[PDB]
Amino acid sequence: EVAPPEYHRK
Amino acid sequence: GSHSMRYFYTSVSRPGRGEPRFIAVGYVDDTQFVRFDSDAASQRMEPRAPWIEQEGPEYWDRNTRNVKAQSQTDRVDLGTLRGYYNQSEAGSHTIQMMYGCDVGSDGRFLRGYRQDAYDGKDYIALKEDLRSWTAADMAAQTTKHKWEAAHVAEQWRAYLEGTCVEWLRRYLENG
Amino acid sequence: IQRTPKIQVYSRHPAENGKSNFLNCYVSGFHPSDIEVDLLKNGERIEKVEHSDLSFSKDWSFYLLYYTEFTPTEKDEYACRVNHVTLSQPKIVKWDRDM
Repeated sequence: EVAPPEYHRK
Repeated sequence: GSHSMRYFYTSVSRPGRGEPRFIAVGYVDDTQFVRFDSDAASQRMEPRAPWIEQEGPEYWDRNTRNVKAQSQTDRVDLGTLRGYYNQSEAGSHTIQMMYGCDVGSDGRFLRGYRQDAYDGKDYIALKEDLRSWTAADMAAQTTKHKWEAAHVAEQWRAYLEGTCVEWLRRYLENG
Repeated sequence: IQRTPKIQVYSRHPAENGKSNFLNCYVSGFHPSDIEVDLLKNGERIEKVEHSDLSFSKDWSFYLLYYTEFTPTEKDEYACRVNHVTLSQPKIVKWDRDM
Protein backbone atom coordinates (compact mmCIF):
# COMPACT_ATOMS: atom_id res chain seq x y z
CA GLU A 1 0.00 0.00 0.00
CA VAL A 2 1.75 3.16 -1.27
CA ALA A 3 2.05 6.32 0.79
CA PRO A 4 -0.31 9.20 0.01
CA PRO A 5 1.03 11.55 -2.69
CA GLU A 6 3.39 14.28 -1.52
CA TYR A 7 1.51 17.55 -1.93
CA HIS A 8 4.35 19.77 -0.69
CA ARG A 9 6.65 21.00 -3.42
CA LYS A 10 10.39 20.96 -3.03
CA GLY B 1 12.91 -12.45 12.04
CA SER B 2 12.08 -8.84 11.22
CA HIS B 3 10.62 -7.81 7.87
CA SER B 4 10.32 -4.79 5.64
CA MET B 5 8.10 -3.17 3.06
CA ARG B 6 9.87 -0.67 0.82
CA TYR B 7 8.88 1.42 -2.19
CA PHE B 8 11.35 2.75 -4.77
CA TYR B 9 10.37 5.66 -7.01
CA THR B 10 12.40 6.98 -9.94
CA SER B 11 11.64 9.96 -12.17
CA VAL B 12 13.98 10.70 -15.11
CA SER B 13 13.47 13.84 -17.20
CA ARG B 14 13.91 13.70 -20.97
CA PRO B 15 13.92 17.21 -22.51
CA GLY B 16 12.10 17.24 -25.85
CA ARG B 17 10.87 13.66 -25.37
CA GLY B 18 7.69 14.00 -23.35
CA GLU B 19 6.95 14.02 -19.63
CA PRO B 20 9.46 12.38 -17.29
CA ARG B 21 9.73 8.60 -17.06
CA PHE B 22 8.31 7.32 -13.76
CA ILE B 23 8.96 3.85 -12.36
CA ALA B 24 7.72 2.60 -9.00
CA VAL B 25 8.44 -0.77 -7.37
CA GLY B 26 7.25 -2.16 -4.05
CA TYR B 27 9.05 -4.77 -1.97
CA VAL B 28 8.17 -6.99 0.97
CA ASP B 29 11.53 -8.32 2.15
CA ASP B 30 13.38 -9.33 -1.06
CA THR B 31 10.22 -9.89 -3.06
CA GLN B 32 8.91 -7.27 -5.44
CA PHE B 33 5.10 -7.39 -5.45
CA VAL B 34 3.87 -4.40 -7.48
CA ARG B 35 5.17 -2.04 -10.14
CA PHE B 36 4.21 1.06 -12.08
CA ASP B 37 5.82 2.37 -15.30
CA SER B 38 4.60 5.55 -16.96
CA ASP B 39 5.81 4.17 -20.29
CA ALA B 40 3.82 0.91 -20.10
CA ALA B 41 0.41 0.69 -21.79
CA SER B 42 -1.82 -0.16 -18.78
CA GLN B 43 -1.14 3.05 -16.82
CA ARG B 44 -1.94 1.20 -13.61
CA MET B 45 -0.17 -0.43 -10.68
CA GLU B 46 0.50 -4.10 -11.55
CA PRO B 47 1.13 -7.19 -9.38
CA ARG B 48 4.49 -8.98 -9.62
CA ALA B 49 3.94 -11.63 -6.93
CA PRO B 50 1.10 -14.16 -6.61
CA TRP B 51 -0.16 -13.24 -3.12
CA ILE B 52 -1.07 -9.70 -4.17
CA GLU B 53 -3.34 -10.54 -7.12
CA GLN B 54 -6.11 -11.22 -4.59
CA GLU B 55 -6.35 -7.54 -3.66
CA GLY B 56 -9.54 -5.81 -4.73
CA PRO B 57 -10.15 -3.32 -7.58
CA GLU B 58 -10.36 -0.48 -5.03
CA TYR B 59 -6.82 -1.30 -3.95
CA TRP B 60 -5.52 -1.18 -7.49
CA ASP B 61 -7.43 2.06 -8.12
CA ARG B 62 -6.18 3.80 -4.96
CA ASN B 63 -2.57 2.68 -5.39
CA THR B 64 -2.64 3.68 -9.08
CA ARG B 65 -3.96 7.22 -8.40
CA ASN B 66 -1.52 7.77 -5.52
CA VAL B 67 1.66 6.82 -7.46
CA LYS B 68 0.54 8.86 -10.47
CA ALA B 69 -0.11 11.91 -8.31
CA GLN B 70 3.37 11.44 -6.85
CA SER B 71 4.81 11.34 -10.40
CA GLN B 72 3.25 14.74 -11.07
CA THR B 73 4.83 16.17 -7.92
CA ASP B 74 8.15 14.82 -9.25
CA ARG B 75 7.82 16.67 -12.56
CA VAL B 76 7.21 19.99 -10.80
CA ASP B 77 10.16 19.10 -8.58
CA LEU B 78 12.45 18.24 -11.50
CA GLY B 79 11.91 21.79 -12.72
CA THR B 80 12.34 23.37 -9.31
CA LEU B 81 15.54 21.42 -8.66
CA ARG B 82 17.01 22.35 -12.03
CA GLY B 83 16.74 25.99 -11.01
CA TYR B 84 18.16 25.49 -7.50
CA TYR B 85 21.23 23.95 -9.08
CA ASN B 86 21.09 26.28 -12.11
CA GLN B 87 21.43 23.60 -14.76
CA SER B 88 20.46 23.74 -18.42
CA GLU B 89 17.04 22.74 -19.70
CA ALA B 90 18.64 20.27 -22.15
CA GLY B 91 20.00 17.77 -19.66
CA SER B 92 18.18 14.78 -18.20
CA HIS B 93 17.95 14.59 -14.41
CA THR B 94 16.78 12.14 -11.76
CA ILE B 95 14.76 12.16 -8.56
CA GLN B 96 14.73 9.01 -6.47
CA MET B 97 12.90 8.22 -3.26
CA MET B 98 12.83 5.16 -1.05
CA TYR B 99 10.46 4.77 1.88
CA GLY B 100 9.28 1.91 4.04
CA CYS B 101 9.03 0.27 7.43
CA ASP B 102 10.48 -2.62 9.40
CA VAL B 103 8.46 -4.80 11.75
CA GLY B 104 9.83 -7.17 14.34
CA SER B 105 9.35 -10.94 14.40
CA ASP B 106 6.05 -10.24 16.16
CA GLY B 107 5.11 -7.66 13.53
CA ARG B 108 5.55 -4.65 15.82
CA PHE B 109 6.77 -1.32 14.37
CA LEU B 110 10.55 -1.21 14.38
CA ARG B 111 11.60 1.61 12.05
CA GLY B 112 10.29 3.79 9.26
CA TYR B 113 12.07 5.84 6.63
CA ARG B 114 11.57 8.37 3.82
CA GLN B 115 14.64 9.42 1.84
CA ASP B 116 15.12 11.07 -1.53
CA ALA B 117 18.03 11.98 -3.82
CA TYR B 118 18.75 14.28 -6.75
CA ASP B 119 21.01 12.99 -9.51
CA GLY B 120 22.10 10.01 -7.45
CA LYS B 121 23.11 11.90 -4.29
CA ASP B 122 21.26 12.67 -1.05
CA TYR B 123 18.92 15.67 -1.06
CA ILE B 124 16.35 15.55 1.79
CA ALA B 125 15.57 12.74 4.21
CA LEU B 126 13.30 12.41 7.23
CA LYS B 127 15.23 11.67 10.43
CA GLU B 128 14.70 8.52 12.52
CA ASP B 129 12.25 10.44 14.70
CA LEU B 130 9.99 10.90 11.65
CA ARG B 131 9.53 14.45 12.95
CA SER B 132 12.50 16.35 11.54
CA TRP B 133 14.43 16.61 8.27
CA THR B 134 18.08 16.20 7.32
CA ALA B 135 19.12 18.28 4.29
CA ALA B 136 22.22 17.12 2.42
CA ASP B 137 23.01 20.53 0.99
CA MET B 138 22.11 24.17 0.38
CA ALA B 139 19.47 23.33 -2.19
CA ALA B 140 17.82 20.79 0.11
CA GLN B 141 17.95 23.31 2.96
CA THR B 142 15.64 25.58 0.98
CA THR B 143 13.21 22.62 0.80
CA LYS B 144 13.74 21.86 4.47
CA HIS B 145 12.81 25.42 5.47
CA LYS B 146 9.57 25.26 3.50
CA TRP B 147 8.72 21.77 4.77
CA GLU B 148 9.47 22.40 8.43
CA ALA B 149 6.90 25.19 8.27
CA ALA B 150 4.22 23.09 6.50
CA HIS B 151 4.56 19.99 8.72
CA VAL B 152 4.97 17.40 5.97
CA ALA B 153 6.77 15.22 8.54
CA GLU B 154 3.44 14.52 10.29
CA GLN B 155 1.92 13.28 7.07
CA TRP B 156 4.73 10.81 6.54
CA ARG B 157 4.85 9.71 10.16
CA ALA B 158 1.14 8.76 10.08
CA TYR B 159 1.81 6.56 7.07
CA LEU B 160 5.11 5.05 8.18
CA GLU B 161 3.79 4.12 11.64
CA GLY B 162 0.20 3.37 10.62
CA THR B 163 -0.70 2.26 7.10
CA CYS B 164 2.79 0.95 6.34
CA VAL B 165 3.02 -1.45 9.27
CA GLU B 166 -0.55 -2.70 8.98
CA TRP B 167 -0.33 -3.59 5.30
CA LEU B 168 3.11 -5.09 5.63
CA ARG B 169 1.50 -7.42 8.20
CA ARG B 170 -1.30 -8.26 5.72
CA TYR B 171 1.22 -9.02 2.98
CA LEU B 172 3.31 -11.15 5.33
CA GLU B 173 0.27 -13.25 6.25
CA ASN B 174 -1.12 -13.55 2.72
CA GLY B 175 2.29 -14.46 1.33
CA ILE C 1 26.78 11.09 -9.83
CA GLN C 2 27.67 9.11 -12.97
CA ARG C 3 28.78 5.62 -12.01
CA THR C 4 29.70 2.67 -14.19
CA PRO C 5 27.90 -0.68 -14.20
CA LYS C 6 29.10 -3.91 -12.62
CA ILE C 7 28.16 -6.96 -14.69
CA GLN C 8 27.67 -10.47 -13.38
CA VAL C 9 26.78 -13.30 -15.76
CA TYR C 10 25.45 -16.56 -14.26
CA SER C 11 22.98 -19.40 -14.93
CA ARG C 12 19.77 -19.67 -12.87
CA HIS C 13 20.71 -23.23 -11.93
CA PRO C 14 24.19 -24.85 -11.82
CA ALA C 15 25.34 -25.48 -15.40
CA GLU C 16 25.07 -29.10 -16.55
CA ASN C 17 24.80 -29.86 -20.28
CA GLY C 18 21.62 -31.75 -21.09
CA LYS C 19 19.46 -29.83 -18.62
CA SER C 20 17.99 -26.34 -18.80
CA ASN C 21 17.51 -23.02 -17.00
CA PHE C 22 18.25 -19.33 -17.68
CA LEU C 23 21.39 -17.33 -18.39
CA ASN C 24 21.38 -14.20 -16.22
CA CYS C 25 23.12 -10.84 -16.41
CA TYR C 26 22.86 -8.67 -13.30
CA VAL C 27 23.93 -5.07 -13.90
CA SER C 28 24.33 -2.88 -10.82
CA GLY C 29 26.04 0.19 -9.39
CA PHE C 30 25.25 2.45 -12.31
CA HIS C 31 23.97 6.01 -12.70
CA PRO C 32 22.18 7.38 -14.65
CA SER C 33 19.47 4.81 -15.35
CA ASP C 34 19.90 4.86 -19.13
CA ILE C 35 21.54 1.56 -20.07
CA GLU C 36 21.53 -1.11 -22.78
CA VAL C 37 22.19 -4.75 -21.92
CA ASP C 38 22.19 -7.65 -24.37
CA LEU C 39 22.60 -11.39 -23.84
CA LEU C 40 24.71 -12.86 -26.65
CA LYS C 41 25.01 -16.46 -27.91
CA ASN C 42 28.30 -16.88 -29.79
CA GLY C 43 28.38 -13.14 -30.39
CA GLU C 44 24.86 -12.70 -31.71
CA ARG C 45 22.17 -10.88 -29.75
CA ILE C 46 19.72 -13.37 -28.32
CA GLU C 47 16.23 -12.32 -29.44
CA LYS C 48 14.66 -13.28 -26.12
CA VAL C 49 15.83 -11.28 -23.10
CA GLU C 50 13.59 -10.41 -20.18
CA HIS C 51 14.46 -8.09 -17.31
CA SER C 52 13.31 -6.86 -13.91
CA ASP C 53 11.83 -3.50 -12.92
CA LEU C 54 14.20 -0.61 -12.25
CA SER C 55 15.20 -0.51 -8.59
CA PHE C 56 18.24 0.87 -6.73
CA SER C 57 20.50 0.23 -3.75
CA LYS C 58 21.09 2.42 -0.68
CA ASP C 59 23.65 4.55 -2.55
CA TRP C 60 20.97 5.24 -5.20
CA SER C 61 22.86 3.45 -7.98
CA PHE C 62 20.62 1.31 -10.16
CA TYR C 63 20.47 -2.47 -10.75
CA LEU C 64 18.74 -4.62 -13.40
CA LEU C 65 18.51 -8.37 -13.92
CA TYR C 66 18.33 -9.58 -17.51
CA TYR C 67 17.57 -13.24 -18.15
CA THR C 68 16.75 -15.70 -20.94
CA GLU C 69 16.11 -19.46 -21.17
CA PHE C 70 18.98 -21.40 -22.74
CA THR C 71 20.48 -24.82 -23.36
CA PRO C 72 24.11 -24.95 -22.08
CA THR C 73 26.54 -26.98 -24.21
CA GLU C 74 30.27 -27.51 -24.73
CA LYS C 75 30.61 -25.25 -27.78
CA ASP C 76 28.00 -22.50 -27.36
CA GLU C 77 29.57 -19.40 -25.86
CA TYR C 78 27.47 -16.89 -23.88
CA ALA C 79 28.04 -13.26 -22.91
CA CYS C 80 26.39 -10.05 -21.74
CA ARG C 81 27.10 -6.86 -23.68
CA VAL C 82 26.49 -3.62 -21.79
CA ASN C 83 26.33 -0.01 -23.01
CA HIS C 84 26.21 3.03 -20.71
CA VAL C 85 27.14 6.71 -21.03
CA THR C 86 30.11 6.12 -18.70
CA LEU C 87 31.83 3.68 -21.08
CA SER C 88 33.82 4.41 -24.24
CA GLN C 89 32.93 0.99 -25.66
CA PRO C 90 30.22 -1.60 -24.82
CA LYS C 91 31.63 -3.74 -22.01
CA ILE C 92 31.21 -7.49 -22.58
CA VAL C 93 31.45 -10.17 -19.89
CA LYS C 94 31.58 -13.84 -20.90
CA TRP C 95 29.60 -16.50 -19.04
CA ASP C 96 31.78 -18.89 -17.04
CA ARG C 97 29.75 -21.78 -15.67
CA ASP C 98 32.14 -22.04 -12.70
CA MET C 99 30.92 -18.62 -11.51
